[PDB]
Amino acid sequence: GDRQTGKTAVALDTILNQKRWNNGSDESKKLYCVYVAVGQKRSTVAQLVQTLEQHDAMKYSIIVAATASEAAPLQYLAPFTAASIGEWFRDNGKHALIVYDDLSKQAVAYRQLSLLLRRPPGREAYPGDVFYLHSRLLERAAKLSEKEGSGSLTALPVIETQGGDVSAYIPTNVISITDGQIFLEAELFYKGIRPAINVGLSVSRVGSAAQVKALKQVAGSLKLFLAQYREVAAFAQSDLDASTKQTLVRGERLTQLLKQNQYSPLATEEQVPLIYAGVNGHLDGIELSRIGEFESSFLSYLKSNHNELLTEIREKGELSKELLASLKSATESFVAT
Amino acid sequence: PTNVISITDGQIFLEAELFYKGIRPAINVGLSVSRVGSAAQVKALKQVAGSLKLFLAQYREVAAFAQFGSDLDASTKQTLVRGER
Amino acid sequence: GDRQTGKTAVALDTILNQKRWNNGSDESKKLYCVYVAVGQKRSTVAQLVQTLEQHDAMKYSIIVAATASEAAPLQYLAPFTAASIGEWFRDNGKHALIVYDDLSKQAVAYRQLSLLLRRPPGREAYPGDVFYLHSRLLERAAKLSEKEGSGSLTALPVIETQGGDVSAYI
Amino acid sequence: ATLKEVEMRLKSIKNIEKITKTMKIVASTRLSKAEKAKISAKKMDEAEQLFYKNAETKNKELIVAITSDKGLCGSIHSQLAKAVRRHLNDQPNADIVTIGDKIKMQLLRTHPNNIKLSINGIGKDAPTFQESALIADKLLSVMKAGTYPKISIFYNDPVSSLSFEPSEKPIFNAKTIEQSPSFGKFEIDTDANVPRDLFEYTLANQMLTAMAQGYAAEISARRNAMDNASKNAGDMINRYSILYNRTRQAVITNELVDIITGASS
Amino acid sequence: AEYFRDEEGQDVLLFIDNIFRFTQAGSEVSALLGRIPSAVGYQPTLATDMGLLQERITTTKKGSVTSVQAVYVPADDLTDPAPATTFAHLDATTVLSRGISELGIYPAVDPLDSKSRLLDAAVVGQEHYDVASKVQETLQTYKSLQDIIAILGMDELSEQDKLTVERARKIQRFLSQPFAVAEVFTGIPGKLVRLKDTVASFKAVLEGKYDNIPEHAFYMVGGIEDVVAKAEKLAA
Amino acid sequence: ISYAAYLNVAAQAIRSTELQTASVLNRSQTDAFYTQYKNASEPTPITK
Amino acid sequence: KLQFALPHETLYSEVTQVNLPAKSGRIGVLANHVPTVEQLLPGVVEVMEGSNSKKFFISGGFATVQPDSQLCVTAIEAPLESFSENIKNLLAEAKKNVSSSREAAEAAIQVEVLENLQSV
Repeated sequence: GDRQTGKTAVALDTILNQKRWNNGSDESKKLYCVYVAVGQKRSTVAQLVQTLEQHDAMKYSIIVAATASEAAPLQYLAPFTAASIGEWFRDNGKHALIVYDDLSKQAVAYRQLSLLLRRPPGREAYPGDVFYLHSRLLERAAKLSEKEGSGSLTALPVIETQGGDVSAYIPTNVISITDGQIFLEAELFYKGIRPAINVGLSVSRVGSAAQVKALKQVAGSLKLFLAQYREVAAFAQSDLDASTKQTLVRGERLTQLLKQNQYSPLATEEQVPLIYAGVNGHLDGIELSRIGEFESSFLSYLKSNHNELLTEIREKGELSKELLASLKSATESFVAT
Repeated sequence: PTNVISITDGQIFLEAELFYKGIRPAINVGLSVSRVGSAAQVKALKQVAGSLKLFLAQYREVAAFAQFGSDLDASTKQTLVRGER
Repeated sequence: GDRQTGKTAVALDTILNQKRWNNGSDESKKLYCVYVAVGQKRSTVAQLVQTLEQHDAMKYSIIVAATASEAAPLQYLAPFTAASIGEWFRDNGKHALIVYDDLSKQAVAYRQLSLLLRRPPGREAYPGDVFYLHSRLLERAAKLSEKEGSGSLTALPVIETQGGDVSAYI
Repeated sequence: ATLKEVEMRLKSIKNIEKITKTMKIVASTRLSKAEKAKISAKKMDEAEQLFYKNAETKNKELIVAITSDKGLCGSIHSQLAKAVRRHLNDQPNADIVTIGDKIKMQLLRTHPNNIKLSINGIGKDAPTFQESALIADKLLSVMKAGTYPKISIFYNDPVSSLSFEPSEKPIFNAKTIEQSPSFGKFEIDTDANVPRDLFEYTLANQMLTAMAQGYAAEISARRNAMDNASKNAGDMINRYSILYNRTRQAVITNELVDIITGASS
Repeated sequence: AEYFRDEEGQDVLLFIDNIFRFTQAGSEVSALLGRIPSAVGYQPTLATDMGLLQERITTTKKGSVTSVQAVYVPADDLTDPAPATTFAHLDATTVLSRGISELGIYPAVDPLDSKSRLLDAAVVGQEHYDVASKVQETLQTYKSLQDIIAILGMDELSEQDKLTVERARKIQRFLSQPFAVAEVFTGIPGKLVRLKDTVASFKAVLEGKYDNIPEHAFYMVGGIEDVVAKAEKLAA
Repeated sequence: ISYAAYLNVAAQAIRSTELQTASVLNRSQTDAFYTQYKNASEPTPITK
Repeated sequence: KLQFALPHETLYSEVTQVNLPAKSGRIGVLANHVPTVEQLLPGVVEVMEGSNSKKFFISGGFATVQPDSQLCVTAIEAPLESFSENIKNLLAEAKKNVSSSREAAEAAIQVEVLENLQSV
């Protein structure tokens, strides 16, 4: 995604959510995060560290630091070294998440090494075997066999798009290796959609295989609705068909809904309700400005009134027709107020 | 060109298309700046040509719009007419 | 033109038409036609050969072959050698024809050779003597002065233009 | 550079395609209303035409024309302009009343003397009886329409849903009503001034119908034009795509060569 | 594969994955060898390496190796030399699309983008060719017809035109094989339909003999014999 | 007063159940101007 | 037959009796009637096709018995039920308006219309 558009911010949001699971005893719920700061100013990382300390995330966080000042050999080995740390957790059968940020600066460091070692540089003046480096690194992220102990080492490489360029040699290689992409978009950022993720250009090759069953149930619709909203997006600029206009109402409210104030993650047991409301289209009846107020209020209404439901959603992790029934009732009741 | 642009205090771009358009010598004053302002400009000419820049700048925007040939308001066509002359 | 728009077929039709003329007894109606297959699959050539032998056109025609498998220096030497055979006909004062299919793949072959000789790349990485190769090859195809014999050697060099944008160096 | 200038221009073409698509759809929406109206209006007109036929209508002069202020709705403006000019050969001394800026401008050039009355604030709106009535009222007062014993009106008959033919018809004056012979095969004595009332009445009924026919043809033409535009934009997209792709490759090659040359030394 | 072909005399089918990454690997080895990277980075030995590889893929007098290869186009630049060189070696291209999969048609083959050079009146037979050509023409006309037919209205179709639309939509459904590997995966029993019966099926559809059996009674249905059953079930 | 002015006015008055379709109300009230052309020359575009 | 046609709508454009309010007072038409042309005043109208009758308030128009017995009424849009209180309030304002200002005539048509509305 787009250069320093809170690329680190998008990443940081995940780390905060890992606190919730981390607090829980289960070590499948203890993802021991690693943020790998490559070529990053000590001040910037100090701010990161300070923010992490503020959210008390330091107590499972590891910050592998190869700062801007730290030289290109350290930078070259920085993701690889970090990965090895990850192996220990993984080997113990535990889970962890390593965020390599950003391989774009890793590439440059390798470029510096190679050119200085007089090795012929590859495409776009980035070493020829930079692909080989990336392929080795990115294939170390693995969900191990039950036989050889179930462990994992989730990874989320960060690539900085040089003016949104995704055709560049370092992006193209990485794009092939990766199992999904998330593509941040400048227009969306400007249009105040934070996260500024363009979900059209975001893809997952693992996708629905992992995700809560409950959340899967109430978000098949969401994919389809949003799909129409995107197509009928350009129809937003006169005298418009009723069908398109209905889509626009549902779609616009959804677009506002997926805004989230960055550095605040949400609990899944309350994510499922918000999307459910949208699915039941009761949010169609809620004014755009009032979506935000509605959201927090709806959550509080659920927290007081239907905290049985919240606990049920959480613990069952699945939604029975009876649970969806009760949930709908709650949504209707809140929507009425 | 990049090296020279830094060194110099102005650039005086001439556009070939504008040569053909009939300004001979041609000009291309969108790519011509002198950031040393109205220094070394005769005082009389400084007074008179004060809004010459504004008119031309407005003309540049207006002319582009005019090429799309959308229903123009009189204000744009005042600019357009003025600019052309 | 573009790859396998029956690229081969255009040349084949010429050879076929010049069956009746060539099966004439007039030596001034004898074309001796050479099909130089450069950068072409040996299988495809074998199908072509079978097609030619079905139209029994093989008996008046030569096939020179420098398949895709065959190494780049052989490919480099393939048009030149073929043209020598053509000159023997030419120097019989007898009409001939030579189709260099695909001379574009010959360009790639000479490019490869040049690069592997670590000779500097030319435009589009095709060396600057790519011109020299083609000009020498092509201008060796002629219908000599009547004194020196009427031996033709008609050249039809078959260029495979990618994109069909013929503003391309080769 | 080349690559970026291609790309920005290609983006323009993309936006144009999208807009011309959008415009075609919005035009379709508007077209539905236009057509709906046109039936009801035409039915009213046909009942009057039944009178004129049975009456045997027996038709300075006026030329009235209808186009919109806005453009880019077919060749409505200039095909009608050419056909007005043809009928301005048919009557050089006629006073042209131009309803629509686009028809106004073109005719204004050919004769500015003939432009006598012109009307603004109609073109962006759908035809309405209120407008028709007012225009008629002004035609009578300002142009003294009845004095000119020939009136002719130009509009666009929406020939097919894919076509528009500029068309004209003659409005039937009080003089026309007077000298209609089988007028007398309708009973009136002198009780009402039926010529002077009916003239006024058919001035508007005919005018509204002409406007409805015109508007439908105009909006349909706009849809058609904007559709063909989208196709043209696609072709240009493809052409710039090949250019973009080739240009991208060439830059890469040229850059690579420079690095290689440096490395070789 | 060659041990199978040459030394077990049996036909083989050899899949290769991305040939882009075959190229990338070759390109790297060139650079490592220090050899001047030829245009668009690709190795100067790009052509020759494919030439050797894909002439070891052939029909010998004792066997034949068929090879299915995957071409990962570099940002859809067919213009790029590496795809072009591949396409030269390739004889046919099967162009699966997701639109087709989204029409529920499994196989996912985009019929107007799949072409083979063995499709000929000679090579696969005049009958086979003619049947194919008619079906192709039908599909080609159908798609183009559907563009403005859908927008303008299905009533804009003439009796002949809607005969074609009906036939086409019947063919479109008839294409989908509920095939055996995906017997589980789609959930519907497989259909392996022999070549002779494939030609036969399309001849009959061309004669519109099943233009009385609606289009959805061919959906996920195999050949002509199969849709006799489905026709019966449709009625019943 | 002109016959067609009379009917128009009547229609406009008559759309004053009291509450009516928007299209009726719009069809009974639309703004416009009339740019009389004295020659070229032209009295100013003014509300028709 | 009858053709009763409005600009924005259409009504009857078979109709055995039609009762119309005209410059000739009130006119009733059944079958052939004289091939008259009369301007219709603002009206309370009854139109009967067979014995069944539908009643309309019409903003005036024109009446024409065509000489082929195809009754043709062409009139400008007002339905009786759609028109049929606010106008009476409005008329009070409009009457005041006559004092200051064509508007005098406008309000005059409006009073004529109000009286006619009061008739229903």
